[PDB]
Amino acid sequence: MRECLSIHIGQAGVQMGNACWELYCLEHGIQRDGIVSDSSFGTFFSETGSGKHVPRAVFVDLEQTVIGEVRTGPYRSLFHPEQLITGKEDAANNYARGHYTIGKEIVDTVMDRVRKMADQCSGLQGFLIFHSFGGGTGSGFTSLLMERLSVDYGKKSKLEFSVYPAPQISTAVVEPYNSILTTHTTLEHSDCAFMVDNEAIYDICNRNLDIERPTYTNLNRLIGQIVSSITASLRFDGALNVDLTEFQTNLVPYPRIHFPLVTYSPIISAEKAYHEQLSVPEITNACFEYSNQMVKCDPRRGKYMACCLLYRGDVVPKDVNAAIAAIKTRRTIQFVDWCPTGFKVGINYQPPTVVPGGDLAKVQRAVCMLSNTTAIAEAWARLDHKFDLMYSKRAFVHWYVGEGMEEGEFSEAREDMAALEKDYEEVGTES
Amino acid sequence: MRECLSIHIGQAGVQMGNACWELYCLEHGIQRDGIVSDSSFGTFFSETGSGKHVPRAVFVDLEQTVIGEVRTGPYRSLFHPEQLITGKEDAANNYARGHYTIGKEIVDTVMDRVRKMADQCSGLQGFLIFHSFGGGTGSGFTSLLMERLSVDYGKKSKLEFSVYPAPQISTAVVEPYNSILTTHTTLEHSDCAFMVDNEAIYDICNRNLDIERPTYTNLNRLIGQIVSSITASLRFDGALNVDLTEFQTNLVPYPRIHFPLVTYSPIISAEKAYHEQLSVPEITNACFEYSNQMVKCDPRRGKYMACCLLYRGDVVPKDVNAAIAAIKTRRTIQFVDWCPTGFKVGINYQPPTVVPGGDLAKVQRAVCMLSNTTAIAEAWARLDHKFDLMYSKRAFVHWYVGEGMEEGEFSEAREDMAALEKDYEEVGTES
Amino acid sequence: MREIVHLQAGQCGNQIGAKFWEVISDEHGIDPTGTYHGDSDLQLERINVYYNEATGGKYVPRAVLVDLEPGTMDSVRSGPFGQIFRPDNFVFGQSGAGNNWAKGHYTEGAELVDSVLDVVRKEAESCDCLQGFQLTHSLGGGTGSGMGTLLISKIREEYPDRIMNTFSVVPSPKVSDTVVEPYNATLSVHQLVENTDETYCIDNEALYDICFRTLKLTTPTYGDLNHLVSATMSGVTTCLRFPGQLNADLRKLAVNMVPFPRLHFFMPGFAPLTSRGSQQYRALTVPELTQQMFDAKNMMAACDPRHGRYLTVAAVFRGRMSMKEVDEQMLNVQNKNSSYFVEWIPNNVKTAVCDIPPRGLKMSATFIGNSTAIQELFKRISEQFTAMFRRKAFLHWYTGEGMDEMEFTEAESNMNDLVSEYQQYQDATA
Amino acid sequence: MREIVHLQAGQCGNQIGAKFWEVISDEHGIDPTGTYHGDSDLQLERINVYYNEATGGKYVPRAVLVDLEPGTMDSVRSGPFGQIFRPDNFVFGQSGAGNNWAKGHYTEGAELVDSVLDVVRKEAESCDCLQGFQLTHSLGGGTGSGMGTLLISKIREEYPDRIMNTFSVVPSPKVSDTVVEPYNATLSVHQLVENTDETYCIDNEALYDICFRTLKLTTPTYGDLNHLVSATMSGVTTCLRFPGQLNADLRKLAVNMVPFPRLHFFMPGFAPLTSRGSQQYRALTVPELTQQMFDAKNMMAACDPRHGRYLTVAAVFRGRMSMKEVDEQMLNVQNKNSSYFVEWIPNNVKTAVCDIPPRGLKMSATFIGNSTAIQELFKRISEQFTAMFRRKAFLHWYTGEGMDEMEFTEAESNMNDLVSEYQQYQDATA
Ligand SMILES: Nc1nc2c(ncn2[C@@H]2O[C@H](COP(=O)(O)OP(=O)(O)OP(=O)(O)O)[C@@H](O)[C@H]2O)c(=O)[nH]1
Ligand SMILES: Nc1nc2c(ncn2[C@@H]2O[C@H](COP(=O)(O)OP(=O)(O)OP(=O)(O)O)[C@@H](O)[C@H]2O)c(=O)[nH]1
Ligand SMILES: Nc1nc2c(ncn2[C@@H]2O[C@H](COP(=O)(O)OP(=O)(O)O)[C@@H](O)[C@H]2O)c(=O)[nH]1
Ligand SMILES: Nc1nc2c(ncn2[C@@H]2O[C@H](COP(=O)(O)OP(=O)(O)O)[C@@H](O)[C@H]2O)c(=O)[nH]1
Ligand SMILES: [Mg+2]
Ligand SMILES: [Mg+2]
Repeated sequence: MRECLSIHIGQAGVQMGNACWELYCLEHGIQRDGIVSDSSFGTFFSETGSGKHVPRAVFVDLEQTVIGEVRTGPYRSLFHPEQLITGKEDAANNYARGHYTIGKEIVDTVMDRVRKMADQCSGLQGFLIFHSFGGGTGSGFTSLLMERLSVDYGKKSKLEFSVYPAPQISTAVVEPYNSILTTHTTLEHSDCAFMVDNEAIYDICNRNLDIERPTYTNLNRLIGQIVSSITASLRFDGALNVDLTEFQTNLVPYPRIHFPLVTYSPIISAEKAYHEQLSVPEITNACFEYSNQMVKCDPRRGKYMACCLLYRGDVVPKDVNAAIAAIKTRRTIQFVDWCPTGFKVGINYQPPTVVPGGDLAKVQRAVCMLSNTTAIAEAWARLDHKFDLMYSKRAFVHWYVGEGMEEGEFSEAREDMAALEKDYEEVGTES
Repeated sequence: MRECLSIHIGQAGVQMGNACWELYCLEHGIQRDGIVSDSSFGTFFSETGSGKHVPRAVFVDLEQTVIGEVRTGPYRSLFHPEQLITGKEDAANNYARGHYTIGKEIVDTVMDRVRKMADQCSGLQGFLIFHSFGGGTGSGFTSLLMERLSVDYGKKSKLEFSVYPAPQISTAVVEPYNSILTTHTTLEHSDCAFMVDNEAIYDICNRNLDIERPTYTNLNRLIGQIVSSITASLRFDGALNVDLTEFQTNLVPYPRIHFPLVTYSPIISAEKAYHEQLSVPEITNACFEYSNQMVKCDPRRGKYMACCLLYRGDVVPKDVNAAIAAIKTRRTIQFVDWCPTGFKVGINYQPPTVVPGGDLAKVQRAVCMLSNTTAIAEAWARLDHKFDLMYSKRAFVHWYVGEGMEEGEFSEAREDMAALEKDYEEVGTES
Repeated sequence: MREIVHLQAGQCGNQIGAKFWEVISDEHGIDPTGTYHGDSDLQLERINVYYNEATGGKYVPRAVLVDLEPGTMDSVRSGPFGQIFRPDNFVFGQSGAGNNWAKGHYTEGAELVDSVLDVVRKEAESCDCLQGFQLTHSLGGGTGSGMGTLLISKIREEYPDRIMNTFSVVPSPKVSDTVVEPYNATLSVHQLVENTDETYCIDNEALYDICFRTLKLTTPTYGDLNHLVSATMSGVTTCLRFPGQLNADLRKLAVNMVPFPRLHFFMPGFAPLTSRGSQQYRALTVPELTQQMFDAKNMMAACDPRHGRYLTVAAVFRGRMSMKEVDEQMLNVQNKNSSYFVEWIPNNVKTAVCDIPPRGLKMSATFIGNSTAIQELFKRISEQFTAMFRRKAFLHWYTGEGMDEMEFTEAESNMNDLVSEYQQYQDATA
Repeated sequence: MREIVHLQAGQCGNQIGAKFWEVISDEHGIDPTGTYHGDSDLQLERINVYYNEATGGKYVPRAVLVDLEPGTMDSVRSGPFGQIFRPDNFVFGQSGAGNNWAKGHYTEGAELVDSVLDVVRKEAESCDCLQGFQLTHSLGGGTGSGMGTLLISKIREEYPDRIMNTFSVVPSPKVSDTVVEPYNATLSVHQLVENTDETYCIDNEALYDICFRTLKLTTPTYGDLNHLVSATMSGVTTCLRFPGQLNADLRKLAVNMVPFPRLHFFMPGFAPLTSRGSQQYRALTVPELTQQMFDAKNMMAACDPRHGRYLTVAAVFRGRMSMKEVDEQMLNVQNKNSSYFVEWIPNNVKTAVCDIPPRGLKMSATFIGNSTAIQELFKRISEQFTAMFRRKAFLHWYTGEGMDEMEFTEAESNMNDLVSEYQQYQDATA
């Protein structure tokens, strides 16, 4: 187990990155100035021959505003200045700009850094990509990087965390175009994508957590724990270690179906923690309830195809088997017929850490679930419906066309998206 | 012997619940803050892995007023915040609201908690349900829970404590509609119901107790001792233990006749205690007198079908047999012919505890009787007479109809009630 | 939390509201500036019922003050508690109604109806769980009867599920304040009889009697009558604002009190009312309060209850209480006054108890009664109505505002039906 | 860094700019002499957006002030912030336009067009990454409508890629300030409809209404109206100047807001606007701001939005915020006002949040709406245009400046197409 490289693209990805790297530093004990006041922090950090550890990340954006905060923020000393790549003019929520016109200018600079980062790795498990599914830079430039990375690093894991457009909440008018276009250009190249919706996490903050005034500092901070659970196996020892490539081997039965949804348990406030045991069954049963999943799509509306329970902390393997056995016998919880075995257990010894000032309570035992469910097809369909509803009248096509993109690309994108919907239908039925 | 779950619904049930749980905590020695400053308190409590014990109860109401007191009361720390389920608008003393319109919105939230409570039980004896027979939430919502619980937990004991409308005292004008409607929807689902009247307990407080200013803090506190006697066998050891399911097997000869009345002895003030021996015969003979039963219906006016004397404290089994033998030879006390054996003795070692500031004296020996007597038919008949007296002119039917209920339901309810009256007539006669 | 929005129309409604908010604010310990200076934490537990909390602890009551002429509302601004209401809620016109229902319902008030709804909707949205609306006005006036009914019809169309109470001052039997009251009252009732869920009929004649003999007040002013009306108004909503052993919100009262939808006219009462001379000589206990509330001499309506029968009765107690005493006394009244209740309802009393008493009193009770004697009140108004309309005494003023004579006969016929319906249920099965 | 250059033409443009730079300079803590005396280091983080830094910490705004007559610009020199602008940027002529579009576009302004471009080009070169241009003027005036459109066409030919915003004051529906506004407006729109990417239509009538009722200002002067216009102007560019959770530059707004290239006319709005009397009685929270911005009573355009539908809407918040509240409130508006948005766009709201609030406010929001109701505004101008041009009411002044009558009909026909295009999309697929 050796390096995994994290690429944070766009305002969403970068703001998630600083939350993630703040979490990484605390777990390994690296101060905010990069000094290490033992042998496992090399996966995400490089020792600068002086006791100073540099994160193995490339922060890319087309606007200086977001990366300027990091340069002037508390973690200014942490990051290598050359890694913080920034553009001149934002993508203006336009996929075409982020991909063709302004994206092409800065793509080479990013690849130059990635190659230098990759060369200093004895082993390179893969790439983590943090981006927003809806947006100019976070969706147009990531498609460029996915295409560029694939040719150079074929058959290396390329994980991505994507902010899928919420079914009901939206913060931009042309998201359906941006989201569908990026899906077309990443389906063939990406290995698997962990989907999270802002609306779903907002609901958790109100019901599970007692925070009545959540902010993106809360969503990103909570989302950071998801990545920590996924990469804990690389960075820590424990029974049933789960490497990075085991995810694509287990959670992706077919090449085009690689969009597992995210779930995390427990998520409880400090006051509400005193009244709960939080045993292995207690946390485990929460992961399979609609009230806790981080995508607003209802899992009960469909069937599962694979799951990976990334247990963490003071947990006992026997209880994991017993709790999992109880889940499989539920009639309400349905697993597709052609997959007799759906669970991919993983256990780690390092408990989750407590971020000072956070809204999450100290838990000596936590579980993170990654599940590939056909219910996510209900999310693509709404995106498809929202697309042709605008494209029929050419709602905003002139902006995209003028940026060096052809109208035919819109037709191809939906046609590829239409097949993806059909694929989930085919896999969800058995004789 | 393992968990029994208590559901407190409505203002009456909740106000009874806080009296009951105040009693439970003192018996086991759990402080008002949930800390346990040994192996038998697990029936009604769950150990929160930290020395803090959470009651195994679900408090449900459609108005925040009553549950708001608990949240701000001394036992705020005791209850799990998620258990204290509360609605927005009260049922307004309307059965239809509590069942159809506002009840349907909050029923799912209650069942979600009950399922989580049930899962953490190695053994689940049954459910205790505290409610008022007359009232909107206490009669409309309980019918929903009874129907919902029955489908999920068939053949599990569902005990209920009901505040039957007093024959003479009444605090609402539409009680006959509310009381008859709930009886129809709980007769098939409920296992047995312990009936108590406010007027009957008021009489005891004046005659037996010397309290000239009783309040609901006195009735509920006294009513709490009834439940403690019923569940002492589960929570304590002693000769002739009486489990929860023995009640339905012994006190219910026919499925539709499951309404035993309540009686408790001794009930004496501190000053009046000094002048009484309070031997086993002294307390036992009191249970069979009209002056002490907690339902104003006169037992002498009918015949008994079963009785369960739940003795408690420093009691000797021989005296129990002798005292019971004396009762059976009384000519005034009549037992139905087809039941040669009517008594179901039960003895426990733990004496009743003294609630500080209470109106009840310290007794080293107490007895609680549950009796299924045909004399209770005199209570249903008055309810039936009070129903058709209003329904003939449609006194208040418009309120119920407008809330998504059909007029035909009123006719069916009385028809089912009419048969119940006939059943008591049939069982009360022998060749 | 359960929330209510208050509407006050006309001189009568506005002046009653002014005293009403003085009483409500005093109980919750609100400074006239809107700041909170109370001593018990239980006052803020349900302060959301009536007050919207603004920045700096300044609690603003969500009351809508409507009057077609600035006069009455202008005095409210300069009053002791004028600076508590939100300025934007003062929806005042310029051309005041000439004490004719037509002008306040069709011509002038119809122009101001849209403006009022804008304020009300903002208040309704400000609530998390709105319960119902309250209207204070007079049936004998022009703006109150006209604008009040126009508001009631509009808001009912927009809030059918919610409740709407109407504390309406009704014309007195002997002495009147306006010549054309019969026309306004009959038309106003025709709107209330089908659009409002409960009404609290009050008349100045009864209130004058209470002060004269029950309170020994030599010089009673509207600063005194409006306090008794406010005291009853506060009692009806005590359970919402404060906890108790047995609670009863607005919906609970309506369901119990109203047997049939059209018979939703009540007559309120209050206790204890004692002069300072007789205060020392009387003991304050539940039995004493029960006798006074059921005393015909204490009713706030001219109609004598003994001339009819009670369909439903509600007594809302406040302060430290004994439930046994409440039940015993209600049992005594039920049996002693055997013939004062219709038999076809086996029990007529709906009780409610609140822990907190009002002002400095240690114990109080508010009486609500759905007596059939109120048919006498409607009977007199119809008799006066037919006396004038028989030869169009003052009809040219109403016809000139757009009304048609056919409306007057429709209102008359509808009013006559109400008396007939009341008389039907005064009979017994046997 | 992203940079903008400001252009102000005519009396209206120059006077709005003067107030605009007072607001902008105050936020960044710039002394009237041009020195920096701010307290927060975050003000200089993006001061390059508007100000060119000169030696000695003297920050010079890169604004080009154009007016064919020295009068208006002369007062700006003597104003409180006159000594901040560069003297060479004051490109003032001598013969002022006689409120005719022809003179300000063909004869007089055409002689001064070359001089203005010299100043603008130097500013554009002074930038490292120019984003777009801003033009403030009035469509009813001569110099603004004439010179403004002449500048727009020229700079567009020289900066096709960049953006150009136009904060244009539009003729009011009821009361006009100039007799020949219809000719100037129709001709001016014919140029803007094809040369500018986004427009912010403002009318004095709406601004007068806001002060009268929404702000309770008894004596509003142009020292007051220009502040509201400036406040909205500052809000649109806040993300460029300061950081935030979700940013939106000028390009981001245009792409989201403009479905079709010719439908780029918007109507702005601002919140909170509260009188000092009503300031105490209102709570400052996200839910309150959302209601006001979508209130038709707060729009800065005469056209009532309820008469039409919204194609796209943008709300740019400022100050400490809660993203959940922003999304919830936008969700409420989306659902509650179901019929106010065209269905063929599934979601119409584009949100943006900035960390720094404006002036002493702790929270603010700027509203931008691409409603189809603005078709009514163009409809009225065309009706007035045809009323005069039908018999050449004032056409000899325009024809004498070199214009041809064929241009008027071309502008009329082009204007008529815009209304037809707007009406087409007000329909629905089903
Ligand atoms: N969870 C979360 N989502 C964010 C955050 N910041 C932005 N987003 C999401 O990003 C979506 C829009 O795309 P952005 O990422 O903001 O835009 P971008 O990636 O910078 O690309 P541009 O169009 O060039 O600005 C919004 O709908 C947000 O939901 C964040 O900090 N946390
Ligand atoms: N013994 C006893 N009875 C009570 C108590 N509280 C209420 N009741 C009885 O409840 C009856 C009316 O029904 P409630 O329980 O009060 O009303 P509810 O259950 O809250 O249902 P709603 O109609 O929605 O208010 C009254 O007649 C009382 O006798 C109590 O604390 N102790
Ligand atoms: N109880 C009470 N009644 C009042 C008061 N002021 C006016 N009234 C009654 O209001 C009636 C007159 O109608 P009014 O409301 O003034 O006309 P309006 O302004 O058009 O609504 C008179 O019959 C009075 O009895 C008051 O302060 N208290
Ligand atoms: N909002 C606003 N509008 C103004 C101001 N000054 C002038 N106007 C408008 O400008 C219009 C007159 O055109 P004007 O710009 O003065 O002519 P120009 O000098 O040739 O461009 C009038 O209709 C006014 O409504 C101002 O300070 N604020
Ligand atoms: Mg961006
Ligand atoms: Mg209740």
